[PDB]
Amino acid sequence: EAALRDLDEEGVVRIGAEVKPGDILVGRTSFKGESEPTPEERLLRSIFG
Amino acid sequence: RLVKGYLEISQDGYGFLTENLHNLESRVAIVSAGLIKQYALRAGDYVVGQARPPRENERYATLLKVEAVNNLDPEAAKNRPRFDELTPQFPDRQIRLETTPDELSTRVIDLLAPIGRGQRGLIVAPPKAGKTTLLKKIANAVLKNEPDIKVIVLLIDERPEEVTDFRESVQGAEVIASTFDEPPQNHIRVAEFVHERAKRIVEEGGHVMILLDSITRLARANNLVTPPTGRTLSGGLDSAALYFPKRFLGAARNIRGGGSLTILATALVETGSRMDDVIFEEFKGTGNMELHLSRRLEERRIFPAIDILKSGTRREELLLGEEVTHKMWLLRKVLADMDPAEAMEMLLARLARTKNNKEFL
Amino acid sequence: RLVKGYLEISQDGYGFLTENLHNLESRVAIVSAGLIKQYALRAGDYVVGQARPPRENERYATLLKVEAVNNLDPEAAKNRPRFDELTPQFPDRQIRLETTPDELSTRVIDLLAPIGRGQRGLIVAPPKAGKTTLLKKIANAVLKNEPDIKVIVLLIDERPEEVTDFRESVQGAEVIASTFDEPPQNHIRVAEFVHERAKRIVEEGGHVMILLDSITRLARANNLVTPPTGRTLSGGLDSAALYFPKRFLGAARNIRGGGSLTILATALVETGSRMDDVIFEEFKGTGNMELHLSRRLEERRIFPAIDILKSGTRREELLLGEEVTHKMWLLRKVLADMDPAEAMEMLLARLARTKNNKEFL
Ligand SMILES: Nc1ncnc2c1ncn2[C@@H]1O[C@H](COP(=O)(O)OP(=O)(O)O)[C@@H](O)[C@H]1O
Ligand SMILES: Nc1ncnc2c1ncn2[C@@H]1O[C@H](COP(=O)(O)OP(=O)(O)O)[C@@H](O)[C@H]1O
Ligand code: BEF
Ligand SMILES: [Mg+2]
Ligand SMILES: [Mg+2]
Repeated sequence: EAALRDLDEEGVVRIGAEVKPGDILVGRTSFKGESEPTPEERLLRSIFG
Repeated sequence: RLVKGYLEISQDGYGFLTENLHNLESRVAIVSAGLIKQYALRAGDYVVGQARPPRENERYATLLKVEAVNNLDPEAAKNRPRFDELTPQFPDRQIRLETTPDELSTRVIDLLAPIGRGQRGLIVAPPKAGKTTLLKKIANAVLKNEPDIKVIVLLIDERPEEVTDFRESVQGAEVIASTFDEPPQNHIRVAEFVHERAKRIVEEGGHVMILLDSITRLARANNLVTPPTGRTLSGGLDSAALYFPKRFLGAARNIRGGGSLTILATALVETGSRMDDVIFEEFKGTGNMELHLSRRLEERRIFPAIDILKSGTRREELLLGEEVTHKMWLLRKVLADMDPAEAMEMLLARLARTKNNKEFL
Repeated sequence: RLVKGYLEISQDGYGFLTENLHNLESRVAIVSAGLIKQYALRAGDYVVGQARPPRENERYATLLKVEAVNNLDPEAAKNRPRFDELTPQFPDRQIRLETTPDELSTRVIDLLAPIGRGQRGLIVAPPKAGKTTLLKKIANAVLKNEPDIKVIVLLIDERPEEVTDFRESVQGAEVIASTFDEPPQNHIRVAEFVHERAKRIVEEGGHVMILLDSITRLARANNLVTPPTGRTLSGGLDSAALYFPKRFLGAARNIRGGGSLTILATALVETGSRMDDVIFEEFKGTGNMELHLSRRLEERRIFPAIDILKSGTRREELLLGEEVTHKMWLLRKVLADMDPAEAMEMLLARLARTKNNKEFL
C-alpha cells in the first residue's frame, strides 16, 4: 500500500509518473482459491467488513 | 454483641459459629436443636440473638433467643420457601463484561463465552496455566461492571503467597482460602460451610457469585478425606464424595422467583491422571458452559490460552435475543473454522482495536 | 564443658545434639520435654550449651543450661514469631550471574530463569541428564555473587563418588548427602532434619539457598520410603506420600519480613513410569519455576542441555523491575520463535558474543 501512491485511480497508474522495475503498473486481483480460498484471510475480511 | 456467624450444627444437635478466618475458631456458640425446631431454620443462616456471658464450668454460651435472623424477624424464618422446591430456569440475566484493564482477554471472554446469572460453567486448563490469574481478572471484571452482585471467591489447596497477593489485590472482596498446608479436614469443613451459607443466601433470594478454585484438586482433596472410593473408580475417585462437589456444583441454577446462584470454577486437565479426565468428563455433562484452555498457547504466553473450538455454551438463545441469537449464530458459522494459533494472535490484534460492541459495530 | 551443634529432639520427650557429621551421632545431649516447654525451644536451632557427662546406668549426656541459641541469647529466643504466620511475597532480590568459568550457562539461566531470593524453582530431566554439575556451577556462581547467603546442598539417593567429588569441589560450602546405599529411614531423617534447620534459620530473617539433589528421585526414594500412606494412585503412588515432600518443597517462599528461602532441586521425568511423571506434574503445580532438559540435546552432548521453550518463570515483574521486565518482555516476544536444535546453537552463539547486559549494552 505504501508504493500504491503512484497508483492513483482505479487500477490504472497515473500518466506522467516515472516507473522502476518491480513497481505496480496495473493492480489486478484474482480469486484467492481455485475452489476454496484461504479461511484465514476470508474470515479476516469477514469480521473486518 | 453482634454475631455474624453461621450455624455449624454438630452431630449432637448443638452448633458452632466460625470467625472471619472462615474456619473453626474460638467464637463458636452452641446452637441447640430445640431452637432448630422452633425457628424452622436451616444451618448457615445469618443469625443474631442475645448471648449471655459464659459462666463458671460453662464453656460455650447458649442462645437464649434469636431476635433478628438474617436481619429479619423470626416469623419470616418460620415461614420461608424451601430451596430445593424452587423452580430452576435457564439463565436469562446475562452478565456484561467490558474491562479497560484487560480489554483483550476479558473481551475475548465476553464475545466468546457470554456469562449469565445462575450460570454453571467450567473453565479448564493444565496445571501452571494461571487459572488463578484468570480468576483474578474475571473477579475484577465483575467487581467493576456488576458491583451490585455479591462476589465470593473460594481457593483450595494452593500456595500461600498467591493467596496473599490475591487478597491484597482483590480489594476487600470476600476471598476464602484453604492452602495445601492446611489438613484436608479443614479444607472440606470450610468448603461445606461456604456451601451451606451460600445456599441460605440464595434461599433468601440473593444473587450469589461463588468463584471456586480448581474443582479437580478439590476432588483430590475429597479423595484424601474420603477413604474408601467404594470400588475404585479408576485411580481413586468416589461416588459419594463427588456428590458433595456434585451438590455444590449443580446447586447453581437460574431461579424464576428472584435472586440467582452463579458459581464458576476451573479444572486441571492433561495432568496424566485418568482421575482428572474422569472428573472433567463427569462434570462436563453437568455444566452448561465450558472454556477449554490449551497448554501450548500458554507456552506461547498468549493469554487467554483458550481452546476456542471446544469452548461453548448451551441455550445460546436463552441469554441472547433472537437478533443477538441469530447474529451469534452467524458469527459461529464464521469463526468455527479458522486455525487455533493464528486465531489467537490475529484475534488479539483485531480485538485490540475497539470496544466489544464497537468491534461488532 | 561446652556442647555444640544442632538440636534433634528425640521422640521420647528428650533431645539430642547432632554434629557436622550430618547424621545420628553420639555427641547428643538431653533436652527434656519440660525444657522444651520452659524455653519454648524448637529442634534444629544452633545450640551452644553446658551439659554434664552421662551418669552410671545412663548412656547419654544430660544438659545443664542453655547459653547460646542460633548465636543468640535464649531470652530473645522466647520472644520471636514462629514461621507459619510469616507474610510471604514473591521474590524481589535477583542475583546477577556472569561467571568467568562458564558465563554461557549462567547467562542462559539469567535470560530464561532469573533467580531471586526465596524462589521455588525446578529443573526436570530423565536420569543421567545434566543436573548435578550444573547444580555445581550455579552453587559456585552463588558462592561469588552472594557470599552472604548461607548456601546448603542436600544429596539424596546418589552414588558416593559423586558425593565425595562435589564435597571437595564445592570449596567447603554446606554439603549434605544420603546415598542410595543408605536405608530409606536415614534418607527421611536427613532430609526433614535439613528442612527444619532451614526453617529456623530463615526464621531469623536469613537468606537460605537450598540445593536439593534429585527432587523426584527424592520422590522415588520416598515411594521406597512410603510403607503404605494410603490408597493406590495411578502408577503405584498412594494418597499421603506427597504431603511430607509437599510440606518440604512448598516451604520455599519469599518472606516480607526479611531473609529468604530459595530452594532449587532437580527433577527426574520421562522414565517410562506413571508414578514418576505424575509426581512431575503434581509438584509442577507447587513450584514457581521449572527448567526442562530434553534428551536429544544430551545424546548430542550439547550443554547446557536446556529445553529453553518449556522453561518460564512466574511473575517476572514481581522479581524484575519494570524496565527489566519490559526488556525481557520484548526479548521473549523475540526469543520465542526459533526451532529447538537451531535454537540451541544460535542462542549459544548469541550469548557467546557478549555478556547478557553487554549484549543489551
Ligand atoms: N491470562 C494470563 N495472564 C497473566 N499470566 C498468566 C495467564 N495465564 C497464565 N499465566 C501465568 O501462569 C502462571 C501459573 O499459572 P496460575 O494462573 O498461577 O495457575 P492456575 O493454573 O491456578 O491458574 C502464573 O504465574 C501466570 O503468570
Ligand atoms: N552442566 C553440565 N554439563 C555437562 N554435563 C553435566 C552437567 N550437569 C550434569 N552433567 C552430567 O549429567 C549427569 C547427571 O547428574 P545426576 O543429576 O547425578 O544424574 P541423574 O539426575 O540423571 O541421575 C552427571 O553425571 C554429569 O556428569
Ligand atoms: F450431559 Be449431556 F448433555 F447428555
Ligand atoms: Mg494457580
Ligand atoms: Mg549424574
